[PDB]
Amino acid sequence: KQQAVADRYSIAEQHSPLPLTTGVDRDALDEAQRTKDRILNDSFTAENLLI
Amino acid sequence: MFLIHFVHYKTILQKYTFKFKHIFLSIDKYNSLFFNISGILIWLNIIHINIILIKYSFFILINNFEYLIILIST
Repeated sequence: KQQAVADRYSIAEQHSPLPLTTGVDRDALDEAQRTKDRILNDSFTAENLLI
Repeated sequence: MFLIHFVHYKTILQKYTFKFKHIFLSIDKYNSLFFNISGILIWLNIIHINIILIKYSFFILINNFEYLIILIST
């Protein structure tokens, strides 16, 4: 209690609607899907190679 | 005509694995019990004895195919 400092934002957070929207763009989501795909693919490849 | 330029997504995910053994994994071989041979007797024209180790022999084989042979404690 003695040490806490409040920004205005952390106060607005409490009385306000909750966003259904993460800030993630169309293109950002494209790259997310591509990244996940690429990494998963290489990890499965690697594991099959150990087998 | 061309309206657009795009980057080609593909889903390469392998998520299923089907490996089938080739036939020759299950083919037979000839396996044998193996003990230390303590001695051997051969006879065809003339008898010959070889003794590697002298002990009381607990097992004895006789084999007739070309030459008569007797594998002692084999």
